[PDB]
Amino acid sequence: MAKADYNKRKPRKFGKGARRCIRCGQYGPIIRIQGLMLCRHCFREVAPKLGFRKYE
Amino acid sequence: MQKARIKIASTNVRSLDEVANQIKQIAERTGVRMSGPIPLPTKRIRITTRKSPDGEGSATFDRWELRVHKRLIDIEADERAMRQIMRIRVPEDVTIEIELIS
Amino acid sequence: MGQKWKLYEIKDGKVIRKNKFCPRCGPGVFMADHGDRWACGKCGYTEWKK
Amino acid sequence: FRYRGYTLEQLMNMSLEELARLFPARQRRSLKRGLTPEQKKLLRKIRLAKKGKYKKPIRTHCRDMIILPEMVGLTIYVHNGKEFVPVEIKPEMIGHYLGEFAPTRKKVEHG
Amino acid sequence: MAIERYFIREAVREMLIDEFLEKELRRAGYGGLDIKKTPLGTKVIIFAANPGYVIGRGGRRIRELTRILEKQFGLENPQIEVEEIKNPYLNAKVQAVRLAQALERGIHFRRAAYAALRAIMNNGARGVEIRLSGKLTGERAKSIRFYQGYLAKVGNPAETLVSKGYAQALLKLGVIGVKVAIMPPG
Amino acid sequence: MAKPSYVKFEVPKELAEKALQAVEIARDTGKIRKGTNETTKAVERGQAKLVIIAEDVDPEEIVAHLPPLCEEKEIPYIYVPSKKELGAAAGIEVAAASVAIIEPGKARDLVEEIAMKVKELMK
RNA sequence: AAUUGGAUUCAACGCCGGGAACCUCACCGGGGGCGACGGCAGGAUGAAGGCCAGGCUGAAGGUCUUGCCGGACGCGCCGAGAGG
Repeated sequence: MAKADYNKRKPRKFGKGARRCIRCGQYGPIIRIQGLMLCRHCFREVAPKLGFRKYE
Repeated sequence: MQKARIKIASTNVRSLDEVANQIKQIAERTGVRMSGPIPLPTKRIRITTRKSPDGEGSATFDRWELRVHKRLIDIEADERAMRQIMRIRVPEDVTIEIELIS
Repeated sequence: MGQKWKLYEIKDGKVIRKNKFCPRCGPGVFMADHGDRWACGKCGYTEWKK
Repeated sequence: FRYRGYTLEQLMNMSLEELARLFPARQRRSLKRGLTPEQKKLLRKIRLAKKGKYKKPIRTHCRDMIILPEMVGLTIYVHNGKEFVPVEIKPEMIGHYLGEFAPTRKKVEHG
Repeated sequence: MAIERYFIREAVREMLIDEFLEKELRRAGYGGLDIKKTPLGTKVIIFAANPGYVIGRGGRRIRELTRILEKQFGLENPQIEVEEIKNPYLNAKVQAVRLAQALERGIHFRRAAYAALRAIMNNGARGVEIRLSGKLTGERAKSIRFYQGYLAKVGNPAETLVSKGYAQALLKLGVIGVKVAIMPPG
Repeated sequence: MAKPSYVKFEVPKELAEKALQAVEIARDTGKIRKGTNETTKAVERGQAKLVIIAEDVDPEEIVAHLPPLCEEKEIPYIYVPSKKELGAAAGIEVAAASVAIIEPGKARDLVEEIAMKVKELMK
């Protein structure tokens, strides 16, 4: 038949479902918001190139 | 003349000190009176994180350091005597801020 | 698609337009004349008969 | 005081503002801030039923509406999640939620 | 925002461009990206064993790389430069990507291991390791460990001194993980 | 327009190609009409110079009145033997069972030659 | 009605969950709906997209009755995609 567009159109103003990462594309899995939105799992793989240091 | 503040921070130790030292050496001799390169704090940033992606058994937990250090420099020179001193190469990776007041 | 849509009437050496032309916007936009309720054509507007 | 409020009729004529001083903190808020674009199509179907154009049996997913004095009388069909469970609305139902009266679980014994 | 966040913003900027360019420039032979960041036009320095692939097959790839750089960033005039890596055999991440292609190709395990070991030891490697975790063409989870000379020590002045290159060499029956850990003289 | 049964004058295979190509420059420089319901208005007011009409329109509603009316307006008509052969010709790569060139633009040396040669023979 | 799933002795049970009112969300109930690229037959004799108004929908021209515009190309299957 005929119908108008959809790409989702519901409220998602805030919460976890609001967020997605810039590496594994998730809502519920982790989003470290410091201007580095990724999951905890990516974070570990990425950091030595970031310049974070393992040492306590 | 115009009292300028060079506020210079860097993410690593070796990169910040070489620029601070070089800035106090080249400026020393010309039409500049310069107050010494003062170290302010390290706003050490702690990210404290869960290693294991299972979150299972014992999970060993990474401590993260991001240390950002800030040297500050007052200087009495022109806006032209300022660019002459801002010629320098500068590590990647070194933020140099300039406020200008009389 | 949906044929047939030849709703413009024919004179002998002229044409005439069956449907109504809108009075909210200017000419160039025809009315789905329901008899009391006018739809719009360019975009889709709830208009009542004047 | 039998019948909740001053009298069933005088709270249909006080609607906007004057009801508020009587109501809970929670019912006030949702009237005062307003309700969603599905709550605007439910103000046509209570109005088709009291008078005029052929009345629909009013159905709703509204479980966040708090019962007003004008809506007392209609038989309201509140979707429990599977099916529509009826509620004949009374004047003792002024000041309670609409999602209270219809169920949120099937009602049986535990064991 | 502040001092703290911006540095992390920049470093996040490094990853999004280093992740894509690796995966593309496996034909070239990817080894790094020296990223010079300015308000005029972001100047990325792509590191390849070979510059003749990165340019492309007639200008296409260098323009393609100029064109996807405008989409990610807000510097719409990003330059491209190709610097050679001076020893690609001293670089492990090159040897990982180079080994991955050869296992993609189907050449046998210990053979595809021997050559690799031999080309980088000739180059000047105090010591070298290749590990290959994977199916190993059956259905048991066993790695094969190819070993010569010194290796990564203890602590962290371990991992800084050595090189380390990782690459998923795809197959059509499964997968094989390609780890190559090089120890340069130092 | 026309049918596959109306053959009143000849349309050579050399004069129908020049009229597929003097209608293609007509859309990419000037103005063109296309879709038969908008064309059934452009020959009749007097906005068309040379009509060109494809031979496959049926049902008849805009096909019984337009062979005797177009000889009374002083306008010549010319045949394409298909809707997909007048469509590609129209300017575009999609059908057009009728067209009305309002304004020759860069087709002007070719649309005065084909409109006297068809009017000479029979409109 | 569904109480999403996985985890299970140490080493599953403040575990994946570093954030479940909608969102999340994968479950249930109800209303509504996209299928690339090729082949095949169809085309502009006007939309594939939009839309009053009732009649229907918990709402959405969504659906029917009903009447119509802006400018111009897409079903049904058959290999075979994107998505999960």
